[PDB]
Amino acid sequence: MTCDKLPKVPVPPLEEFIKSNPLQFAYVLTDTFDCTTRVYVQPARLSPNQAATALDIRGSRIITNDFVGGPNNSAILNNCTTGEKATWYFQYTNLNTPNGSSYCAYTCNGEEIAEYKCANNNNGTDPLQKQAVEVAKKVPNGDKIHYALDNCPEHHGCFAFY
Amino acid sequence: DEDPMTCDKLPKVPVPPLEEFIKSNPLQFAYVLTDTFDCTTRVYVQPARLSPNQAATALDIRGSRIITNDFVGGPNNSAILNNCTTGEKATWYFQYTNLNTPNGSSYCAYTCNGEEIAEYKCANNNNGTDPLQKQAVEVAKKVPNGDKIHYALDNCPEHHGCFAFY
Amino acid sequence: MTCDKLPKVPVPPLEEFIKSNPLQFAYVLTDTFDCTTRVYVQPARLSPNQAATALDIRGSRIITNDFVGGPNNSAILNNCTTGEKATWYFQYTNLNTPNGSSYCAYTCNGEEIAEYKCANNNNGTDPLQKQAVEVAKKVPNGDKIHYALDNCPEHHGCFAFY
Amino acid sequence: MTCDKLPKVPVPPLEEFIKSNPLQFAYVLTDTFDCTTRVYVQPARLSPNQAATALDIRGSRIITNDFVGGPNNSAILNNCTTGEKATWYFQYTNLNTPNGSSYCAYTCNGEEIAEYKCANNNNGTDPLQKQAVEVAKKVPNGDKIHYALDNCPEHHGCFAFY
Ligand SMILES: [Cl-]
Ligand SMILES: [Cl-]
Ligand SMILES: [Cl-]
Ligand SMILES: [Cl-]
Repeated sequence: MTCDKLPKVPVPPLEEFIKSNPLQFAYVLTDTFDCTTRVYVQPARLSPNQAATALDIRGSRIITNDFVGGPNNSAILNNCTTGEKATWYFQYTNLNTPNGSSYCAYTCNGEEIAEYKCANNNNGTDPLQKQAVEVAKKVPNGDKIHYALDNCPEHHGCFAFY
Repeated sequence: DEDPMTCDKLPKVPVPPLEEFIKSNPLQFAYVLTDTFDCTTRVYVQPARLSPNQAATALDIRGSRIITNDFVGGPNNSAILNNCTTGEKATWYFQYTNLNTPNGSSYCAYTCNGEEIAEYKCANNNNGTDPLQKQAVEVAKKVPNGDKIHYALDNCPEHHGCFAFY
Repeated sequence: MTCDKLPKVPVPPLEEFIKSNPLQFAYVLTDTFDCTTRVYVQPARLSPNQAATALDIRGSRIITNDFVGGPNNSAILNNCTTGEKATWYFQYTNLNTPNGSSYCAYTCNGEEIAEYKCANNNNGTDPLQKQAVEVAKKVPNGDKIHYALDNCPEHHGCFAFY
Repeated sequence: MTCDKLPKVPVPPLEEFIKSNPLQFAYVLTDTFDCTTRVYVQPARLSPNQAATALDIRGSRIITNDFVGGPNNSAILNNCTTGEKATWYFQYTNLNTPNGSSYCAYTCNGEEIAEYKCANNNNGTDPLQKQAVEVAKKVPNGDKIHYALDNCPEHHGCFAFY
């Protein structure tokens, strides 16, 4: 299995992502996305380009990426701080079941996986997420994929932020 | 016919359903009290599915930094906030809300330290064109400590391809 | 004519200010000092620095700034809520004439005027006041200078406060 | 001893009050007057009734009452925001001694005390002030009279305002 050959399921409607908010990243590749909460945002009313925004929140720090649909079931991201672009895909999505939401998404460096994010709001109980991670961590560079929530900062009264 | 004179006497409109706020996402703060909230984008978040207390969350986003406060409804049309980093509480109210009109959304909210105003946030997604917002800001300025309320969106940092984040 | 080149008359002795109390601001730059009564206060008996205090009173709101003499006929202000300093000067003073008191004072942001206050206790009849306002209105930012006493709140039996 | 029988010393000339400015309230009855600085103002030049004004300043909030002399060594107050009147008296005054100023004033609800204000600019060292407070605390409702200056807000570089 190589990164270019991973499943590319259709990007669900944006409202399906918003109704999942907030999510946590159970498995990620790089350290950057440990202990992280995901919130999706609709394009602003006056947005010229109507891009959505993904928020990756880690304590008092935040990474932001606008995204739009692209070819081959892709999401095309723009880093709001750097203007760097990336092409992402969904390995699967399972949003808004009666047991909540999960998905796994990725971006490729050719055959190797550059970044991986599996999010949920059900504490990792979706059987699809288990299968998906097992598959992804056998692609080249997928050895780096790890459980992301092990030893996270203590909270001060909020459930999904710290 | 006279404007309220102290913070404790400001108007307290019913808190709209959360959905009305989420559908306004994202907003910008046009007027704030402390300069912590200059150049800031607001995003509202529903309670997590597994949340024990069903608190919503307000995100105050300024570049690569974020301030987070959980909130729930309280009596007298209050929102009770819990700072997620410190655990400090505050009782907030809405001076007015005007969400999802044909010209977009605006509101102004505040929290008092007795008769003074401790914090003030006026948000919108229509570049400050709601006439309610103009008159609300004038009123709030006149209460004790309200002279610090200022326009919050001058000279904000340049963007790298996103409209509402930087 | 720019703000840095406006006149700087000697700050009168504090007693002359206190004898003028209370004043109203007839012309100001920002909206903050609309419908406002000025009262000057001597340093507290126990004050270590012996700063005087200017009180700006608008209904139930009070803004307070300690001040002392500085170089070049300046008054150095300390906002009592924030510890922020500002350097002020008098364009002119005309205190305790047989027709009462007036003055115009200002603070600069380099060449533009950041704030302007013209006070009196004679309903704006001092001819010096008219000429000072006409000059200040011509400095950069001075177009915002405006008459400050239109449509002020109704009173409940006191003359200078509401 | 009831409120109606408390001493009524002559109201000193206004200039004595102004020379005492600013004062702090060390003892009060209602907690409105905690952490409060008092400033006296002469009548506005143009005022038709020539009423003086008492300012009660607590941080950024100000209460204002015009006042004139009435019979039996009374001062008749007019709340500038609500138009409400009240007859006040001085239990004693001791202004502008070589150890500074102190006074205690009150207003009655028949035989009970409705409000009490003991002011000074010397941190409570006037022996008259101790005796006066003792006496007032024993009239009906005087049990509410408390020390007004515990745990007041921290300052930002001004001595008498915050
Ligand atoms: Cl993702
Ligand atoms: Cl808010
Ligand atoms: Cl001034
Ligand atoms: Cl008094």
